[PDB]
Order: sequence, then C-alpha cells, then structure tokens
Amino acid sequence: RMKLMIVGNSGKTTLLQQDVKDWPILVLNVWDFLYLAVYVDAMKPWLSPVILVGTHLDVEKQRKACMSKITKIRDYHFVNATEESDALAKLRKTIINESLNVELEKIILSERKNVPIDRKRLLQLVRENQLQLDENELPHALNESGVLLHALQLSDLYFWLCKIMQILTVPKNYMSQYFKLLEKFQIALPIPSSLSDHRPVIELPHCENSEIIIRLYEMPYFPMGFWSRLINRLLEISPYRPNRMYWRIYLNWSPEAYCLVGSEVLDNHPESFLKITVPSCRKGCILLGQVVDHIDSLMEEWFPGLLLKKWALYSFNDGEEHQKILLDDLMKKAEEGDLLVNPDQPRLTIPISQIAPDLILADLPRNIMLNNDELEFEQAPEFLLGDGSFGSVYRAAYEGEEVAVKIFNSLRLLRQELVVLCHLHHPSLISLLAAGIRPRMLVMELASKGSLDRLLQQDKASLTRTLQHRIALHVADGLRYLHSAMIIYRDLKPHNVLLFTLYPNAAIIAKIADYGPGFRAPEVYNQQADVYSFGLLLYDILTTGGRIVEKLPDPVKEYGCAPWPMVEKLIKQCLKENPQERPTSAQVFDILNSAELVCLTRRILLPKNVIVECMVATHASIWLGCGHTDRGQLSFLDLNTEGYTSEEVADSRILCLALVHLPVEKESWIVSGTQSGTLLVINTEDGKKRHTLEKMTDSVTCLYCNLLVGTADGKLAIFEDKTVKLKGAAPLKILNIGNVTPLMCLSESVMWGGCGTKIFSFSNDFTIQKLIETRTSQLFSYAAFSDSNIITVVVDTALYIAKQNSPVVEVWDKKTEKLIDCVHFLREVYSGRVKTLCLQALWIGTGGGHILLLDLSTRRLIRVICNSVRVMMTAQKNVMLVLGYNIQSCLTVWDINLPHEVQNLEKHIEVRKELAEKMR
Amino acid sequence: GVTPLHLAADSDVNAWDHYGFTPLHLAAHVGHLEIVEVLLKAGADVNAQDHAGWTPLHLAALYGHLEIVEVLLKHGADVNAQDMWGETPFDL
Ligand SMILES: Cc1ccc(C(=O)Nc2ccc(CN3CCN(C)CC3)c(C(F)(F)F)c2)cc1C#Cc1cnc2[nH]ncc2c1
Repeated sequence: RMKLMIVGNSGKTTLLQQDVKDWPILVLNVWDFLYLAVYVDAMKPWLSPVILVGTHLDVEKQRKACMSKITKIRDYHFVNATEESDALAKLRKTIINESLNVELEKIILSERKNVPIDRKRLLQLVRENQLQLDENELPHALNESGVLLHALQLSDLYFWLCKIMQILTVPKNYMSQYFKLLEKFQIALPIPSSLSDHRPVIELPHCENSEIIIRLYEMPYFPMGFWSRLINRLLEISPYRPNRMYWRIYLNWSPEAYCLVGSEVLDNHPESFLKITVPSCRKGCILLGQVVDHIDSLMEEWFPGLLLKKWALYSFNDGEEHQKILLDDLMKKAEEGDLLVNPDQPRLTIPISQIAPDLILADLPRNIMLNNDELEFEQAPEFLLGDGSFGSVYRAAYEGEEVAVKIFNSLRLLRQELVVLCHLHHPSLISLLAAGIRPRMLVMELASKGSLDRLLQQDKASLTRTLQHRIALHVADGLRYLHSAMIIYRDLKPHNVLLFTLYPNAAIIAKIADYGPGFRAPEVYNQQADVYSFGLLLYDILTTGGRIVEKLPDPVKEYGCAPWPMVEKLIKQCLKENPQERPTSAQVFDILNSAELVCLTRRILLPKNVIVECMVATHASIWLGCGHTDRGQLSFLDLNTEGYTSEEVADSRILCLALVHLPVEKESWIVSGTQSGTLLVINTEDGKKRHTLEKMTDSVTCLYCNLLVGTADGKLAIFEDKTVKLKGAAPLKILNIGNVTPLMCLSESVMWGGCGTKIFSFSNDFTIQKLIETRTSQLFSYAAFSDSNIITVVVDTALYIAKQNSPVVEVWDKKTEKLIDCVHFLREVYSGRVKTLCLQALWIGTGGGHILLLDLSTRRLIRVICNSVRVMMTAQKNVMLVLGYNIQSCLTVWDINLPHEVQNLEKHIEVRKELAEKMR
Repeated sequence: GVTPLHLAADSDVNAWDHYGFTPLHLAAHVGHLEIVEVLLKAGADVNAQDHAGWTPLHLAALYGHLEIVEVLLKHGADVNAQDMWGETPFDL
C-alpha cells in the first residue's frame, strides 16, 4: 500500500480518474487536496516528490511556454484532455515508476476500522497473540493510513475522518473530539481562519517618522498556513484594551502601544513584506519585542528555515523617505556604541533605542536593566563559576553581593532566555538580577556551595536525611511550578540543582538552573517524561551516589543506603513505563509533602497468616509472641537484616514478654508469660539455657523489669532480678491485689500499675500505697468502656491510662486521685478503640491502624497517621516500634523525632510558600 | 451525639452514635439481656453494624453473654454476618 496526494492549484478530481478514495496503479490511497502537481506559485509552499502535469491543455507553444515559465518537480507530462488523453498512459507509467522507486498492526487495521460511528485493544487481544506486546506494540500505531485517527488529550480513548473538518461550508464525546481537532488543525481558533482576504481600512495613528518603529520582513514565498498560525499566536501579547482587527493583526492597546502586523507587496517587488509598525515610546517597544519574539518563534518552531530579510526603517529628519537598514548593521552599531551617525556629514545621529529597540535589550522590566556602574561584570577567563561546567559563567559583584555572569556571544538566544525567565518567579527557580545589555550578558544570584551534583559526587557526609528531603521537596516544587505554567523542562538533572544553604531548616536550599541522556523517559516532550526525570533525580538523592557515579534496581538494596519507605514507592510509581500511570508533578510533591515520609525509618511485613500479640526490644532486635495457634511460639525479628525466625517454646499462647538485665554478671533473660500461667525464662544469648519460675495460678498478662509478674488474678509477684536465673524461683512477696481482675499494667515513676478497674501504687517496700477506683469516671464515658479491663499505663506527671476495647484514654492525677477521645480525632482528620499507648509526647495506637500523636501540655493533635495497631513502644537513635495486623502482621519503625520534625515541615513549607506569595 | 436510649442501654431504636453503637449494641455490650430482648421485641435491627462492622450478636458473643446470643438468634438475626475484619459472632 501507498499514499498518493493531488497537489497544486486545476482539474482536481477530473484528472484523478486517470476527499479520500482507493485506486490501484499495487493499490494506493488517493487524497485530492508520490505527489502529483497539476499545473504557478502554489507549488512552492507544497515543497515527497512532485510531478508536473498539464491542466488538460486542450483549449501547443503556449503550453510549452507555460511549462518552461516554472520548470526552467520531477518530470513534465502533457496530459491535454479531460478524458482519454494521449499522454494519460505515459503519465500512469511515470507515476508507477516513481511509486515503485507494524505489519501485524496493518493486518489488524482492517478489523480495527469497523466502528459505525478504547475497546479496540480488546479486539486486538481476542483475535491476536503477538499484540500482547501492548505497551511495546502501540507506541505509535492508524494515523499513518488516514483511518481511525488517534498534546491532544482526546486521543488515548478516541478513534468524520477529514471531510467534516464541513464547518467551512457554513455524540458529546464525538463533538468534544471534533472541537479539539478543529483547534489542533487550525480550522477554528479559540479567540475561524477563513475570515477574509482583504485588509480592512485601519485607523490613523501617529505618522511621524521619529515616533514610529517600522520592522520589515522580506520573504520570497509565503509558507502555507503562515497567516493563520501568526493570527493564533499573536494573541498572548501584553504591555504589562486589545481593539483587535483580524485579516489574513491591528493589535492596539493604547495610543502609545500598538502593533500593526500586516502583509503587503510593492508594485515594483516580486516578494512579500510583513510590516510591524509600533510607537517609539516606553510601552510600544515592549510590544515590538514581543511581536518580533513571536514571529521568530513561529519561523523557528513551526516553519524551520526560511532568504528571509529583516529591515528596520529610520529617518534622520521628519518628512523624508524612510531608509531601510539591515538588522545586522544595526546590531553591529549597537555593539560598537549607542548612536547611528550619517556617513555623509557625520553631524546628525540617532540612538539605537529610537530605531531598533530590541537590539540593546531596551524596555526590559524596570527592576532588571543592568546598571553598568554598580556591577563588576569582570568576565575574566579562569575566574569561572564551576570551572566552566555551568557554561560561560564567571563570578562578579552587583551591589556588594557576589553574583554569576553569563556572557552571550547571537542576540536571539539572549532575548529568548530573558523572555522565558521574566515570567518564572518561584522560590525554587533561580531568579533574574541583571539584564546584561552592553556586554550582552545575564547576571544571576550565586550559590555558594556549588551545584547538588558536586555535593552528591564528593560531599556525601554532610547530606543528612532531612537535607535530602528538603532538596527533593524544593525541586519537586520547582517542577510542579514549571508544569503549572505549561512549561516543559528538558531533562531535570543533578547538575541543574544549585545548593545555597546546607542548614536543614532554611526556607530555600535547592534551586533549578538551565545554562542553555541518561535522565530520559522511555518514550523520549511531555510532563510525564518530566515526572520520570524527577523520579530518577529522587532516586539519585535518596541513593546519594546512585547512577551519577556508576528498570532500575531497588535503591535500598543495590547501594545499601538507609531504608526510606514512602519514597521508594514514589520512585517506583514515577518511573512507571506507562506515561498514563505516572503521577502528576503536583501529586508527586504532595507525596513528598508528607509528615510521615521523613520519620518512617523501617516497615517490615511478617509471613502471611501470623498473629503476634506482644513484643519486647533488646538493648537491635525484637522478640515477639506469636498467637495464631494454641502453641506458644517465640519469634525473633532482627531489625537490621529482617531475619524473622520463630520456634515453639511453650504449650500455651504467649501473652507477655519482658527482659531482665543483670549487669553484675552481664546476663539478659527474656521472661515469657503464657496463658497456662508458666513463666518461661530463656537466656537471650542462647535458647537452650531455659527454665521456668514458680507457676502462677492463672494466666500471666504483664511483665515489667526493675522482675514484676502480673497474673490474671491480680497476684503481682515480685522477683529479684538476680533470682530470675534461679530455676523454679519463688517470689519474695506477692501483693495479691484484686480477685479472679487481671493485673495488666506496670510502669515506673515508687512505681504504679493497673488491674481490672483499679490503679495501685507501691514503693520499694512492696505494699499498696495508693489505690484509686477508675469506675468513678462513668459520667465522662459510659459503662461499656470504663468497666473494661485496664491495658496501658504511662506517667510523666499524671497517669495516662487506657482500657480494653475503649477509644477513650483517661488521665488521673497522681495526688488527688482523679480524657482523650480518639474517635473525635479520627473523625476531624477506622475502629477508634485504643489498643496501645506510649510516652516520650503521647502516642495512641488504635485498632484501625491509626497512630494519634498528642503533646504533653495541651493534648493537642499533631498527626493521626496496615489497618490495625497491636502494640507500640520505644526502642534504641531513639525510635518507636508499632505492631499491627492486615492476617498479615505489620511492624513500623518511626523516628522518635516524629512529633517535632513534622511540626517543622508544617512551618517550613508555609514560610517557603510565603516566598512565592512575595514572588507572584 | 447519643440519645437517652443509648444511656439506658449502657446502664430511635437504630440511631447511631460516634462509634456506630445503637442502643442494641450497647445493650448487648454491657450485658443487659432484658434490654436486648425488649429492643428486639420493639423492632430492632439485629443485622445492623457499627463503624467497625460489628453486629449486636458480635458484642453479645464477644463478652460471653450467650443468653443474648440466643435471644438475638430467635429474632431473625444472622449468625454468619461479618465485621470489618471479616470475623463472625461464631468466631468471637
Ligand atoms: C548565570 C545563569 C544564567 C541563567 C541561568 C538559568 O538557568 N536561566 C533559566 C532559564 C529558563 C528556565 C526554564 N526553562 C524553561 C524550559 N526550558 C526548556 C527549560 C528551562 C530556567 C529554569 F530554572 F526555570 F528551569 C532557568 C542560570 C544561571 C546560573 C547560575 C549559578 C548560580 N550559583 C552557582 N554556584 N555554583 C555555580 C552556580 C551557577
């Protein structure tokens, strides 16, 4: 198959028999709108080869003259008939000779093009096997055949073809797709493109030669669609009332600001002219600069190439004819000085700012034009910044402060960069200081510590966890801002990250720079590629060395960096191969703007279908009591290598765990309290050296080491720490407090405890000192909660106490012997019932997987934070261990700095946002 | 966010509180068998659930009040209903 198109002025379908159709010549698809050129100026915009054919010249020598007018194209044929031409066979033979001189997708397209008016992939999977490439098979595959056409948002799930694109003659998803395509095809504009072809009569502005700037663009040929594209793009023009007149633009905002962008041709001229007429004042020159910038962007992006001449018209005195001078000469004059002097009688002169107010960077923003006196701008070689790795940048001083100077050798690049920069004011974007007019340069603020690339390469020791988070957060902020303004960064690299302050609490740490490969998305752009590049950058921030030293491997395993949960997940989802599955940069920043992202040191998932009821921490390692069966299993989880082991040691479920320490002989014995009431003492060095203490009457529910044993009958048995190693040891004394009322809480700080609904205290003499009844607090929470067992006790100045299956935590003063609602905190920011407490701040682990955080002064909620919590406690870098359930057991190791650091970020972001509020 | 019927159950028939506990739930929770029987005879929702998915049977069998379990079962209750964690009153 092949595509053939009829081009030129005009038989049109009359000569096609020798809008889309099919015709064999080998079968081709013909479109009337190789390429066949029917014969005198419309062929230049069309120029894949074109074949010249006469327009049925049957109306001799005149035909030869007309052919030689343009020819003197691949060949010429005299098909001089509307039908049954003598040379029609010759033309067919020539076309055949010229034409002669994703296969699975092509085969499947026949079934694909069966839509009477997304699901096509299903048709590609029901009746095909290779199409299972899916991601690797549909990167570009249909638009190349003109059937089932698909940054156009309505293209992924969208698939009338070209005849309706019908609007020129005079489903909701289909209508939206048609509107989007018409906007893309430049048939209709979001202000029509075929409005009129005659220039309307214009109003009368100031006509003084000294008052206007005239820029002429001499172009030999008008590219097709040039005027419509220019009309579309000559709309985002601002001097900071657009009385716009449209024709195949009179954009006038004020009597001193207007662009007369028109086209014309003189009688004695065979080429075309594009004229820009602006007022020569402070405001109009900005409009002239913007118009020139837009025209140059149009002729560089849309229509590369095109010999185009640029002239500026100047008059020494009013009332004289305008004299046209090439812009290269004016640029040379502006480089040499600031006056253009008449070669004949050099006494009359005009400043460049009055003639070409875009070569001297004139009318740049008021706070930005460089003052030549204040700045040093000493661009001496070898006085570089970054040893020249940042381009042609050296050091200087603007107003007593060090700055970076970039010399521009060629005015197009400087103006383009300035226009890009003048609308990028963000705390994470390097901000513009000096325009740099006369040396033709650009001066920026200076980062003392070099770029982040240098830091990651060599200075790795000073890069802590909070510094990494701050750098990544600031860069994500910058990328999100760039995409907010529909601006696409090319490739975000560590080299583009400048570090100003290494103080982790500073508002701004990292900035993005672009000083005029491996950090590339699979598809290459689009913002999805930018999110991919940011994922790579965060991979190289979390892994300090990473890929800059030398589908990606897991960062915490390939390089052995400290684990960072909730960042590796972000890297994984950003580096997704499907561009539709990568999160947006806003979402990436929101993921980074997480209180729990920094503090969450470790997250360990235990074997499936395991139940752990209690744990203790050695002082790293953890002992756990498995309760998924009726046998007493003791597990040993190493927090470093995640080496979860387990074994059966008891005949009944292990309910509590404690760790007796004996510095006298350097011993450490874990005591396990089981359901049957057996205290199993095992030396933590080896599991063989084990025995049992005196068996309790009932279940052992709590153990504390000062060794205190709490049973299910309230019989607190006191064991000396040195007699824990004694086999069958009997307690020196037993309080025997309560009844057949479990004693389940024991805390230090005279030390206190809780059994049933009573709180007890006792001193080193080991008898009841204070007894408090906790069922008197039934007017604050109903009896369904107060009358439950007491499961947790903590103490700083008042006893914070938590009861079984109760979302309410009570506070009891230690002196007068007399209220936190977890459901309230959860609802404001899901089971609620309190399962554990811990103290440092107050941490409340509820049954639904939440971990409420409170201060110890006003009980204020900080953060609510696997969907269960079984037990949380401290360990040691002081950290917090939390155990919960999914049943898939869950261990979560946070940094105990969690109450403070998450506050800092809450202020941090805020003050950083303040900077944006000041930058606008 | 509770009604005097809630407090009577502790010490509308299906109105729920912050915890999702309707009078019934609290009656089967504290252990007032007579109150549970009165509530079912008054038109209670023996298939209701709290914010944690528990049913009146769940709380009845969760504390060993098997008489309340029988009273619920005889009054159209479902013995195989599941909670948020999937457990049934038979499991508890
Ligand atoms: C001297 C100098 C001039 C210019 C720039 C600059 O980048 N400008 C700039 C221009 C454009 C853009 C945005 N476009 C949009 C899309 N484009 C496709 C991509 C980007 C950016 C934005 F940033 F927004 F991306 C920055 C930086 C320095 C500098 C410096 C410096 C400062 N401190 C230092 N210390 N050691 C060394 C060192 C060096």
